[PDB]
Amino acid sequence: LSQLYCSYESFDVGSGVYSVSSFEVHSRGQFIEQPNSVECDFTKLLSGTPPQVYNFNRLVFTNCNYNLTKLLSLFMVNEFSCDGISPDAIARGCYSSLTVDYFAYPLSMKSYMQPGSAGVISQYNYKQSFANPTCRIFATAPANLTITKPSSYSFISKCSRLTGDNSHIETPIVINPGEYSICKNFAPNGFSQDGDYFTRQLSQLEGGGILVGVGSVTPMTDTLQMGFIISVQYGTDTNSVCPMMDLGNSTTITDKLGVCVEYNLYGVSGRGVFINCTAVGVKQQRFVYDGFDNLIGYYSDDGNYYCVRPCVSVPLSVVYDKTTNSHATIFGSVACEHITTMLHQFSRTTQNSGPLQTAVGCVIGLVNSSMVVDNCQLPLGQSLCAVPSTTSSQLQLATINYTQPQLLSPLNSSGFVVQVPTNFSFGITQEYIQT
Amino acid sequence: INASKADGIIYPTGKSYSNISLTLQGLFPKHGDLGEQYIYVSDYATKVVPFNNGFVVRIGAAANATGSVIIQKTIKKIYP
Amino acid sequence: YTSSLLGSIAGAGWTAGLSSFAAIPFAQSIFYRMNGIGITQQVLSENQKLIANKFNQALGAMQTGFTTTNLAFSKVQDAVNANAQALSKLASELSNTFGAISSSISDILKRLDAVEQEAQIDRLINGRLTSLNAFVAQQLVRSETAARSAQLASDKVNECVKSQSKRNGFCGSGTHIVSFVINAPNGFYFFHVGYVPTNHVNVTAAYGLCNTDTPPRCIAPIDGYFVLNNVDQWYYTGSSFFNPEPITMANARYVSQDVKFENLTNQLPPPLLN
Amino acid sequence: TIQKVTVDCKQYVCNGFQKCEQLLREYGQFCAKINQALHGANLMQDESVANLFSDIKTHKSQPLNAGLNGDFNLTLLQVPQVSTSQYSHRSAIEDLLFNKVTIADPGYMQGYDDCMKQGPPSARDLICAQYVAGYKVLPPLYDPNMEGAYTSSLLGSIAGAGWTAGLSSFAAIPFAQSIFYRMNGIGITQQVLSENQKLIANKFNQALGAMQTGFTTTNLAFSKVQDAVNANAQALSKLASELSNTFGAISSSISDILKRLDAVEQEAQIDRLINGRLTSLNAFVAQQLVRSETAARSAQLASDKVNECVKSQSKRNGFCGSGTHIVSFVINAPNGFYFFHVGYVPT
Amino acid sequence: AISSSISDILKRLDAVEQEAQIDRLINGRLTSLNAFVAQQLVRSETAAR
Ligand SMILES: *[C@@H]1O[C@H](CO)[C@@H](O[C@@H]2O[C@H](CO)[C@@H](O)[C@H](O)[C@H]2NC(C)=O)[C@H](O)[C@H]1NC(C)=O
Ligand SMILES: *[C@@H]1O[C@H](CO)[C@@H](O[C@@H]2O[C@H](CO)[C@@H](O)[C@H](O)[C@H]2NC(C)=O)[C@H](O)[C@H]1NC(C)=O
Ligand SMILES: *[C@@H]1O[C@H](CO)[C@@H](O)[C@H](O)[C@H]1NC(C)=O
Ligand SMILES: *[C@@H]1O[C@H](CO)[C@@H](O)[C@H](O)[C@H]1NC(C)=O
Ligand SMILES: *[C@@H]1O[C@H](CO)[C@@H](O)[C@H](O)[C@H]1NC(C)=O
Ligand SMILES: *[C@@H]1O[C@H](CO)[C@@H](O)[C@H](O)[C@H]1NC(C)=O
Ligand SMILES: *[C@@H]1O[C@H](CO)[C@@H](O)[C@H](O)[C@H]1NC(C)=O
Ligand SMILES: *[C@@H]1O[C@H](CO)[C@@H](O)[C@H](O)[C@H]1NC(C)=O
Ligand SMILES: *[C@@H]1O[C@H](CO)[C@@H](O)[C@H](O)[C@H]1NC(C)=O
Repeated sequence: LSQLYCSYESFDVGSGVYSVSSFEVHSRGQFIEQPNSVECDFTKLLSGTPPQVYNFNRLVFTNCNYNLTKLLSLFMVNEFSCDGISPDAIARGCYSSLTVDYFAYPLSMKSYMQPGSAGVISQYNYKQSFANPTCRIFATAPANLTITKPSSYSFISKCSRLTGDNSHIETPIVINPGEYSICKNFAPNGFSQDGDYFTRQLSQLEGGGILVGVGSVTPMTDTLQMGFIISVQYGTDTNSVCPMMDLGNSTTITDKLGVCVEYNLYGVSGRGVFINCTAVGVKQQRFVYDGFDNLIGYYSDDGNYYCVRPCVSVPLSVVYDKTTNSHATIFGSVACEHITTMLHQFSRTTQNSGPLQTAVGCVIGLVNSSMVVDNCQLPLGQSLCAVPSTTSSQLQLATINYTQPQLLSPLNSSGFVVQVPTNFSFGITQEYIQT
Repeated sequence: INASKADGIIYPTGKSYSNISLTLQGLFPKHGDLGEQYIYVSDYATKVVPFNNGFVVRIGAAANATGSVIIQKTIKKIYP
Repeated sequence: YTSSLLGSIAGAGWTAGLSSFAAIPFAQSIFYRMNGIGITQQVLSENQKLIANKFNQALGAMQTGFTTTNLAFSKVQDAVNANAQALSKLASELSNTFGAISSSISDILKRLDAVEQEAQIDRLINGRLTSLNAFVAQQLVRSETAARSAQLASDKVNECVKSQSKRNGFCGSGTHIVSFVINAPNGFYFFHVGYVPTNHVNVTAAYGLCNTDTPPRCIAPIDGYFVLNNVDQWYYTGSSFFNPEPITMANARYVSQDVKFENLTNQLPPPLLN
Repeated sequence: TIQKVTVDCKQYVCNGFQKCEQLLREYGQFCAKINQALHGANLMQDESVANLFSDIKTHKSQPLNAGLNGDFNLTLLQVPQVSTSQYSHRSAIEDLLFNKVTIADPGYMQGYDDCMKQGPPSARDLICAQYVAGYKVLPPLYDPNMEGAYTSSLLGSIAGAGWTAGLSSFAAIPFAQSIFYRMNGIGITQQVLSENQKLIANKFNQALGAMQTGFTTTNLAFSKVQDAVNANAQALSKLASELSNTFGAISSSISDILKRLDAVEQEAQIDRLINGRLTSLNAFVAQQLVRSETAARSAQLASDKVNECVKSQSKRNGFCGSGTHIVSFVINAPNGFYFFHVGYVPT
Repeated sequence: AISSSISDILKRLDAVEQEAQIDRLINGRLTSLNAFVAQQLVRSETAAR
């Protein structure tokens, strides 16, 4: 009755049968299946001289666990800019893959590697792609580590093809997001002098390629500074890249079939009901989805295939009688057994008006009396009604009665029998027509 | 290529579907495309082909048949 | 307009209706409407005061139907509430923040800078335009429905108020006698007066009667039945009230021979004598 | 009628998550308004149904034989014998009509348990989806037995003789005599009727015997029945499918948004879904109101048709079918009434 | 959005900002198309009656 006074939001609600807002669902269950994953390999990054920006090193991590904190505490972050994800979510999540672009980069230039920038870094050195959830980081490497410093910072200031008979036409060649420049091959390990307009400018098979290396001998700072372009992917693989954790023992689903449980199965995170079904789909893919990319299946390590039904809320209705201040509750389309087992119900239903099975579902607060009515004001569906009790204010479960029509017997004689009135009255029908 | 036989379709990675139809974008061949045919010889190593989006190879279509090299026997698949 | 309908004068019964104007008093018109549903003139003459009393009894209790337990009155109040609901939905939507910091443009200009201000005001603008579009659409639908219903109300006035209806259920339940229409909030309110019979009686009726002659003459009742009573004498009764009367040409019509008609040789009715 | 549907607005918009629930309140009494509008629509539907079945109610009847009244075979129009295909009041032709229409069973009594037990079967089922999405299909006011009783009492109605008023007396005239009177009034003399008695009865039985064959989408009325069923299903589909619209957010799942983002970004992305779902629920409510208004007007029309074509004989042309109207029958159909207008077709 | 022309949005903005500004126009056009379809359905039902 409070769910009614608050689902239609007033003290004064008239008699009727109302749908109300249900109660929350529990997430206590955990069905977790995690492989014994190897550690991700942050060794090529953590040792040696980092490359320049146009010769960035790419790392792709799949099917491993990361001790990210051990890596985050090595570097000294200065600026980050995340798009579609956050660093905390990166530190706490599971992914199909993790892609890292890392290189040496000076902090004074971190605006040239900003979305929409107009300089030479986004034209010839590195353009960040935004197809996946990605994030930029600029950080300083402490000296005591195994990471060494380059001679300086270098970049590509001019990449161009000279075309025409006299090579008098100068046309720029620009990079696509996430790719390398054709001009990378002139000075792979960095330019040795500022302004290194190369002397021969290798003649390619469609014209003459021109590079300039005004990407200077730009003095190395006292501490090495680096750029990191992080990107993550979801749902593209059967395995996941997950943080290092200890999660106890929740690996079994054998005797938890039918209960709403949360789950973390090779990275995929959610909640739902697991039910042993017949194996469909491809077992090699380990997941069965629907047309909307919702998980509706799972091939377990035990050897069984389970349908993943989202754990649902039991519908509930309130029959309200205002004159006698009496009410009852209908659990629409639910057998009373499932009600007696389940929960997600209000405080007064910790609990002879007990669970009664009707044609519209289990009801609480109705006394079955096998009575009939003709005109009733609280219909419940399927010719069932709820009658306010005139004496016990408990509502009773009645039925709408079909009164039979009176039969007049035709005669076996020559003519027929007709009923002709002997009195009458004047009825009055009232009708409203809106104009 | 016959789309009614699902010729050269790359299966979705990390997931599967059962008993449903749906549209899906990606990288697919063109229906009715004939492609280039190579026989295992001569002249193949001299020709450079663009890779633009990749390609799909059909291997062993003539196996368990009667034929001979083109430069009599039972045919077999030869893994390009 | 609606009060002029009570004394409205059209053509008499048994006529076209809009050609002539007959100044027939109200009581005579009621008795003609009663005569045409199957109540003979003898019954009407006998039960004059009883009929008037029952009409005055029915017409004196129509005020008691002005409750929401009555369908039509509840529909009047439903129309009123729909009118109020449109305005309430229009006025309440101005407090929708639509995802902005507030619903007040003054607050947004109070708390934010130029670009953020413009974004939040854009939110409010877009939400309010969408809600106004919805309001206009539902008003168009409601007004078109009300125009069709006004056409139906005109039809009902012409069929039930200015004339007696032979269709069943168009002017209420029972046998229509007369209807009255008053004004109501946003429409019309009708009072359909019908003939409601009680206390029927079983009688033996005949399909028709025939004499025994060269090709026999046969009769059938007009707006009534050939009933026995309560070597057997046949009588005529109206279909709406039992009162045996002699069979004459005023209540019988000549029809063709049939095998389920009675064959009379004694006490032949006057239409069947040569 | 239309299928009666109600929406748990809070569960539909916020899917249980608490941050959405606290963010939902900057939009007025939206969920309360949705609930109240749906409640009013369903209440008006129930009142419409009650009025219709009170209008088509019979008050006097006569006994009818089981196979032959006169020489007319009314077997297809009568409730069968001990066969009793679990309704005991649905006639043979009504059984055939309901067997030729495909309808998803809503499980008004134990459908929740069936949906949890089944699992795979009926992928993308709309009846099962009501428990995930948060909408409820409400059961009709009357079960099929009582509506079957109402429309089966009409075959034996009396109503008084054909040459009289029609609601003052009750003439217990058999079915065959009533048919012969109805043919006498369309311009067929008694001599012709007497001569061609058995021929007329044979042609009438030929006509009734072939009304099974009209239960195809080639026939207009059966296709309209299936159209109404499809409209009922289409409303539920449009309701359940809108929950996967992202409305310009990173995902349409609140769990993913809470997973991947931080407080302010999370809040903005959740506001996107909230606003989209409220607009779609408003659209659903508006269309349900329009559909219920239409269904109530059509119920009034169906009552008029019963009173003019089933209980009496029509002199209007084209109101009770094509030709010269003789007699009409009505059975129950999914979401309405199905009529059989018998007409005189000269050659 | 900055404009109602997709060409202008592709001129003046970068990838993320372009995507947001195009999403604005997308969602608006879908809502207006839904409104058009609904009113056409109402008009056609009325015309049939
Ligand atoms: C992840 O990295 C951290 C930092 O290297 C590890 O924390 C160390 O754990 C050992 C356990 O023997 C302690 O003795 C050290 O003092 C810890 N160092 C710090 C700075 O806290 C942690 O063990 C690693 N986790 C795994 C499982 O690889
Ligand atoms: C492409 O594939 C389809 C399916 O294999 C082929 O269509 C079938 O062809 C056989 C032989 O004519 C018929 O018996 C089947 O009934 C066809 N199936 C269908 C559904 O059409 C089709 O022939 C192939 N197309 C081409 C261009 O070769
Ligand atoms: C290999 O690449 C380097 C630059 O990465 C280029 O200078 C060299 O010419 C290439 N090898 C040959 C044989 O050209
Ligand atoms: C209610 O009580 C009657 C009494 O006989 C019983 O037959 C019936 O099964 C009970 N339950 C329902 C739903 O009618
Ligand atoms: C008149 O009708 C009333 C009830 O309507 C009935 O009690 C009374 O017997 C009737 N009078 C006669 C004379 O039939
Ligand atoms: C597959 O779906 C069809 C409907 O598209 C259904 O008829 C069939 O039973 C389904 N098969 C299985 C094995 O579920
Ligand atoms: C019908 O019978 C009654 C009862 O005897 C009698 O009073 C009445 O006069 C009869 N009707 C006639 C003779 O028309
Ligand atoms: C009347 O007489 C005719 C013979 O001319 C006979 O066919 C008919 O059945 C008789 N009718 C009755 C009902 O007595
Ligand atoms: C009446 O019709 C049914 C089927 O509609 C048929 O089975 C039966 O034989 C018919 N009766 C007669 C007497 O022909």
